Amino acid sequence: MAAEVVPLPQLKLPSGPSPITAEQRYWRSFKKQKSHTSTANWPISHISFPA
Amino acid sequence: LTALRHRSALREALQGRDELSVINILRWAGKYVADPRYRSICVDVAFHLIDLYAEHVGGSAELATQFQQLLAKVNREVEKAELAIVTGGMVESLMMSVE
Amino acid sequence: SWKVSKPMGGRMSDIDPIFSQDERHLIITYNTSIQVYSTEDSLLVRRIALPLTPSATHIVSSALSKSNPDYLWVACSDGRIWHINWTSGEGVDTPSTIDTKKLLDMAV
Amino acid sequence: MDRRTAVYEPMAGQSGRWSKVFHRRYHQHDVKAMASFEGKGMSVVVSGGSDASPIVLPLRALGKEFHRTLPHLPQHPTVLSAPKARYILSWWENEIRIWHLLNSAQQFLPLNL
Amino acid sequence: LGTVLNQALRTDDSDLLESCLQTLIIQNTINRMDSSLAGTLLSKLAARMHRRPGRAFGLMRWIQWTLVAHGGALVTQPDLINRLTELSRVLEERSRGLSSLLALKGKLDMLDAQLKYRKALKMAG
Amino acid sequence: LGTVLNQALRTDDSDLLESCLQTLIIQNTINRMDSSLAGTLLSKLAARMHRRPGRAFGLMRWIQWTLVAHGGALVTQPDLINRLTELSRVLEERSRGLSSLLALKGKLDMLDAQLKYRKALKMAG
Amino acid sequence: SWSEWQNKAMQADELLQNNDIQSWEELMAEVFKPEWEWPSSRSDYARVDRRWVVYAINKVFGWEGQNTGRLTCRLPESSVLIYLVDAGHLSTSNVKSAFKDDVREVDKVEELIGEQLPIILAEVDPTMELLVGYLSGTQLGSSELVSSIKLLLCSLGLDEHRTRGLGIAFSKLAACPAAETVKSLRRLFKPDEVLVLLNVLRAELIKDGWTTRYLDIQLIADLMSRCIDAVGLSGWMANFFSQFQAEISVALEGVMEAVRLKGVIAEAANYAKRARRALADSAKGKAMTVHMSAELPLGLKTDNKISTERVRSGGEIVARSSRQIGHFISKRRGIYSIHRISEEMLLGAAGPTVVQEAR
Amino acid sequence: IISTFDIRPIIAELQDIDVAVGGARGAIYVYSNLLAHLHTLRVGTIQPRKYHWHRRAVHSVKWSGDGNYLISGGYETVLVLWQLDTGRVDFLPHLSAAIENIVVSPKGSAYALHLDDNSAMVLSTAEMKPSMYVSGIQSLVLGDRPSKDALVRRVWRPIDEIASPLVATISPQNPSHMFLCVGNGQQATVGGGATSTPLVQVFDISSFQGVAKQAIARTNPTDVNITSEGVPIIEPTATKLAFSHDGKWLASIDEWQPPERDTEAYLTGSKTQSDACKERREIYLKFWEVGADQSLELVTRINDAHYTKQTESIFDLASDPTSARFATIGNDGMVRFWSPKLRKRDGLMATRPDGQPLRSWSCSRVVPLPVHERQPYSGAITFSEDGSILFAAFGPPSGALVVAIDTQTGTVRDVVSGMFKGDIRAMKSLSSCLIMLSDDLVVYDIVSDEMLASYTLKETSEAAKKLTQLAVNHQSRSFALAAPIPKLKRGTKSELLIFNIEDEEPKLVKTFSQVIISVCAVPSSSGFVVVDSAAQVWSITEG
RNA sequence: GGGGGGAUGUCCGGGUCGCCCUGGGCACCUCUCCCGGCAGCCUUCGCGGGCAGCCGUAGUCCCGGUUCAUACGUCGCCG
Repeated sequence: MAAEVVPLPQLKLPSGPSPITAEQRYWRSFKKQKSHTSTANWPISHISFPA
Repeated sequence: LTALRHRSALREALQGRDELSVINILRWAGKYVADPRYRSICVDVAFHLIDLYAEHVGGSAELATQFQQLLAKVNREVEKAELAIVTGGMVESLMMSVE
Repeated sequence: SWKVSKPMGGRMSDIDPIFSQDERHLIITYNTSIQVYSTEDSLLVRRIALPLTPSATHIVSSALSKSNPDYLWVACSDGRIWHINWTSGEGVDTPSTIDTKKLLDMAV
Repeated sequence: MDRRTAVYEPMAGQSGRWSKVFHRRYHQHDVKAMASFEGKGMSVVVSGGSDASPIVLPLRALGKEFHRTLPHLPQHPTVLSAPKARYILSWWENEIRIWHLLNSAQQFLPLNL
Repeated sequence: LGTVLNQALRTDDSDLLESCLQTLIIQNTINRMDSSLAGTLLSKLAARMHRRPGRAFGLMRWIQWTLVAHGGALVTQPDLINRLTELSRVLEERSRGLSSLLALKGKLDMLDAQLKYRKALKMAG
Repeated sequence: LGTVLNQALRTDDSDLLESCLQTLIIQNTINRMDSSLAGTLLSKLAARMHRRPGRAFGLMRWIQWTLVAHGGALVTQPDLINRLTELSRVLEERSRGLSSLLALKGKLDMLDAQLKYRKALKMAG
Repeated sequence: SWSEWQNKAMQADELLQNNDIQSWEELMAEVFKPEWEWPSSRSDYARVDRRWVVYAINKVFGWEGQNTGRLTCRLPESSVLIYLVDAGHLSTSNVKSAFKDDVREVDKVEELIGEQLPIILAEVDPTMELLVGYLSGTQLGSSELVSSIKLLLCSLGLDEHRTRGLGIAFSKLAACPAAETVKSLRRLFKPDEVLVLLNVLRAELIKDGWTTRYLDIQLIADLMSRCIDAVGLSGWMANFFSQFQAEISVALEGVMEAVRLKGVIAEAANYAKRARRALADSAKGKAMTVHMSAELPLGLKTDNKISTERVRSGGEIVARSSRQIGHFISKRRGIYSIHRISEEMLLGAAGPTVVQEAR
Repeated sequence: IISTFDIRPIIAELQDIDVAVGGARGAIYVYSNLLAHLHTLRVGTIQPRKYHWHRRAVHSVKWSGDGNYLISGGYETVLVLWQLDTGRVDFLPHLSAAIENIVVSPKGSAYALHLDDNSAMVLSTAEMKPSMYVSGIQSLVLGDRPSKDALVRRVWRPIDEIASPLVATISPQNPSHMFLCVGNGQQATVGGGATSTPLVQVFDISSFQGVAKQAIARTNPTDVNITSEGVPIIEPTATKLAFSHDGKWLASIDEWQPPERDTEAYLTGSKTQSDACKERREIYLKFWEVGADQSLELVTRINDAHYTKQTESIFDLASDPTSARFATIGNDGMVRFWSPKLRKRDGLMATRPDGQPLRSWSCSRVVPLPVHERQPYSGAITFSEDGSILFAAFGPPSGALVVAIDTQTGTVRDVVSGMFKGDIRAMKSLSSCLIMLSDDLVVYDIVSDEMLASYTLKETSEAAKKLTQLAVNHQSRSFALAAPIPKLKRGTKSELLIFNIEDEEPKLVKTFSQVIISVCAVPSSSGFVVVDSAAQVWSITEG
């Protein structure tokens, strides 16, 4: 049963009482940014989409 | 590093170093003495460095700076170690008033 | 009222765990235990215990018989020799004393 | 080139299967050349390398007799001095170097050497 | 900056917190702040503490003055010892190396000295 | 004060030692002092250390600078490790209480705070 | 042996109802192995059995069932009692086993025991040397301890046993843990009594002299800390406390610099020791490198003598050669030196005198 | 020195032989043409070929198959195939322990490996998957043949020694299965002087065969066994280990430290090397969920389960027989109660890909313990049989004391002292009585508040004191002890004693041919099972 | 290391003044036995025991100033 060569795994260091959870990772993962400006800097009333 | 302490070899890994290498290792250890997640290994390898290369510091002043700069950060690390336990009592000692 | 099971298990000795003829059986020597496994299933077919009872006596040497197969010679620290036949348990109760000072090694 | 010497004898029996009886690390740097000689009660091989040290090996007494390192230094001593002038000197390829000692020993009988 | 802290804490801002924490008036703000927001402040400051261990010099003085002013505010809403729980866990972290950190300090304040001294030889020579 | 120390140490004075030790120039004197007298100085300063444990603030800085300047002078005359022996024995003494002295420190820096704080209520009230 | 001891207990009950305390006390002396001479030894007492201890303490002490009873001395003048003092059986578990019946309904039992008992010992012994003996011998809880040191404050706030008892109680309450101490103090103390002992412990620190100058700890640490917290905020409704923490800061910083110099001198001392060794072998002629000048070499390294043994592959050990030793000696020779040979060495008598350059 | 040898014949006659010797120096010499070197006063030169691989002791060199190949098995866990026609060497490198014995099959087709940790696997040649496996109890053994490598005075010298009971348990919800701590192998474990058992095998009692294997501490089977100085590397060892009440959780705890012969440069003042490694210990508590295929999966490591200004060495752990609750006592003075909650940061539930939530344990309750010091303690703990109350022998030398604490609340119910003549060793609970061993042995009932049984043991050495141990059955209310009979060596006899609760008489007296290492209790049935150092096991049962 | 001795070189009272000595300082060589490790041989199954043992320090004819290290099985892209 020739036990396979594995590299030494890295650690799991102890994590303090504020890690970025999976969800906060998700909403950071909405990654790419683009700032389309309106006509003449009108404030933007309302956006939406169908279903 | 923690494996190279698990197996006792950190001596042998360290002893074959030259000046520039020693400087880089020194600046690293100085960079990470602060984080208590691994201060144990930081201070141990610094111990081996001092034990193993403190002879030629009269020859080379540049590492003497980093030697000082090593000392220099640590000088500010006992204070953080104390200033914690200064407040360290405070937080524990409110806990005995609440009952 | 209470009762003690017979000692079982065992440490494999450092003596050659002999193959059989036709390779189908592996015959191993534990201390106080000689047992034969079938190779294919990796499974016991016989466990032949060997009662030792003299503080530290140990199984010294053992081998198949080179004249006829299916025979095992085994000899302890003191000179007590068994000539058993595997597939079977015939010969456990019938050793033979060699009258040594101290029995150190043997082969057939 | 791995500063190593190895030693070969036939595997007896079937034909020409040679064998590596053993090896050793002899020199300090690698063994650049070696040549054999055997006769008049003498059976040696000389390995001269880059570490400037010719070593003689006993050819027919190998594993049975100690090797010998020669000195790398020339047999003529190549050092001279003017004791009246207290001037020590030596030479190689084209440069002749001279030092002065300027002082006794009993005067020092540390920081001033 | 008291209302600034109040706003920033209750809205759970990041960079407003950074702006007011870059910098007496500190004490005045901690006098004039609130209670429940101060506990949440405590929580995220132990968070910053755990995240980068660089400067203690302002922020410890900060939490000092929190326990000064609204120390008993955690006595008032004492279900959040679980906030207070990790600080114990947090401040026991920074005590770790101190169990032998001085054993560094001296041999280094040793080589300090002659390096000061052979330097103090140097302009003299 | 270098010759003053030299004289006082080799004559084993008491009050001359007191006069020069009541008080930079300190460093200059330790540059310009001797070796064997400095070891004897070390001995009686560990003596004063053991006799009254009141101020450390000058005299530690003193022996600091001794080991600065003529540190290797004890390397030069290294039969007097028995002088150096007791200092170990002396400085292990003042480490004693530190094994739990901080356990005092916090609960006392605790009652510090509200006493500062209820005082910091007091002119406000 | 149970029947035997039960009959012995019956006989001692008979001695009690005959009120034959002297013969009964002699029976106790025989069990413990009137004159009643003592061994001058708290530790060297012979071992006895818990059954006789528990019967003894049941005989000696009393209880009052009114939903909260009270231990009382049934025999206040008893060498058997003072033997229980010096032999340290006076434990809450002992007296609990003694009064398992009447107290099985009572609660807070350790607290009432530890607040009742040392007061009873105190009124028994106003000279309280029995009190300091009980303190020194018995395993003590914090309730007993706070009530005892309270008794000492009443005694003070021929004159040395009391101070001795202060120090011993201080050490023991130092050994105690935080929460139990603090809650007991807050139960049984009043803030002014706490102020008194603050002055006591302040006086102890400044009397040890941590501020009163040179040419002019941990125990009390855990104590003083735990007590002032044990009072806590509701009690203190100034300058005293500020000057207090002033000298406290002086104290701790003296400690800090003390740690600094302990470090540097332990370095220097070990270096000095290895240096003395090195100069010894250099004078012997083992021809290592020693430092000459009045200044510390930066690398405090004392080049050790060569061990006569070597660690080959794989993990084995053999002897060094003379030859390889001479090889390492050649290594340790510096760049330049003088090697004076004497006529006695030429005669085969003495050894050489060598001076190497300062490397 | 000749560690072993194997012959090969040269052929209806025998024309010559070539015989191979293997030596603990780390060498393998082969002799080539023996019969005609020796048959013919004077003979010619002879000279073995030297084939050198291992650093440690070759355990067994055998000629191969044809006689083309020379195979070898060593300490360093690696079976070498010397090519012998070229110069080359091709080899099977990773075995679980020392290769202790090999033999070559009748045809060249199979190898047999007696792996030094008491197993055997049959290989086919050049396919190198083990076609056959048989393992043993893997425990620590007073081995009869002393060593192969201890012939030449190695730096750390091998001594066949035992320094601890063999840490083990029986599984509720599978009484045929026993878990027990093990190292790489016996010899590699005991080497380095200290115990190095970072491993578990699970073993069957009914059919004494191996079942399975897994790791606990960090293991590097893929690695050099030896640090370059020449020393076997110590590997973290789990002191205590116990099973959950339902059969679902498994808490190990491991301690490790550097070696004193490494530390060597951490000495500052009075710092000594024992002091320094004692400072730099690591103590991990490892929480395990049980896979019913006899697998172990982590849920939670705790890095500093008992903290004071240094990490506190942990004395013992215990399992609430009623509910999933584990219990710890250590060097700080505090007992910690651990309970499984759910990893749920702010209401959302973190789940494994199937959707199953990552449960995690946590210190549910924290209790300090009353200390009573007259003028280096220890600890032992046990639940009641009915649970709800935990009994803690806290252990300063002879003055020490037990405390009983409720579980629903952290208040101390009871405290009892004076019940130990020395350093406490261990303590268990029957239905009413606490059995405890220090130097003395005492059954004490608490509801009666009365000592029932008292036995002084005959004076032995400290190793024997360390090796005694006890266990109770919980089905039939009966307990038992185990002790060697008086430096420890090979032939050492032990006695065990079966004691019922209500009487003083030992219900079964029996010594054994060797020193019994460990006693465990079947939960389902009555009786005990004992493990004995000469690595054999047997059960004991009433009726 | 200790306990001790014999001998080397040394100052301070010194002594008729010399051999040195006592009183203080001593560092060394030599002898002594108890410390630590090593090895052999007889003993006994083992445990142990006995026997005469070396070494704890330095420089060689040459010269151990050596010997010695962990497989293949399959690579790459992106998620």
